[PDB]
Amino acid sequence: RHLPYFCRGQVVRGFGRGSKQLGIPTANFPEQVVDNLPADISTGIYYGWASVGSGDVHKMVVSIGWNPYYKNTKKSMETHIMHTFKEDFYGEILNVAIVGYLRPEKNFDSLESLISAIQGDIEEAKKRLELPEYLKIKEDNFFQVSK
Ligand SMILES: Nc1ncnc2c1ncn2[C@@H]1O[C@H](COP(=O)(O)OP(=O)(O)O)[C@@H](O)[C@H]1O
Ligand SMILES: [Mg+2]
Repeated sequence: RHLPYFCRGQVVRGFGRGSKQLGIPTANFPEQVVDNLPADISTGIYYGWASVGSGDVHKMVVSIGWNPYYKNTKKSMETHIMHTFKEDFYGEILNVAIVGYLRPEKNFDSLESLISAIQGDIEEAKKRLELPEYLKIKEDNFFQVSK
């Protein structure tokens, strides 16, 4: 309904143990960004395009979830980019275009099932983003402003 959704924000650290531990780093935005998401934004896994600062546009998956820790029902958002970066990019601006929904949130009974699920989400996202209707979003002026 509110896709494609375009947003930008400073990349900020999270809490607990980072998903770098799984080889699947997930970048966070400040609360301000997540708070401006429409409500028709469901929790779950989405896919789209991302660039960092003035960099090239790459495929990405975004997880939108509920935040346990803030008062009121606040959400969380974290983006894994399907690109190998040589350096972290904290403080840089992440530009995202969320283009499609993959699945609702699910409960997993082990890290093995979780990690397999995440990997499968990434492979599915890669395939779907080849569809001409989504492939074109890579070229949106949204991403050209940041270069
Ligand atoms: N492919 C990538 N996708 C997302 N973040 C990446 C990627 N490569 C490097 N990073 C870096 O990894 C950080 C996220 O790591 P992570 O372990 O999830 O910690 P945290 O969530 O606390 O920031 C990002 O802020 C960014 O600096
Ligand atoms: Mg993370």
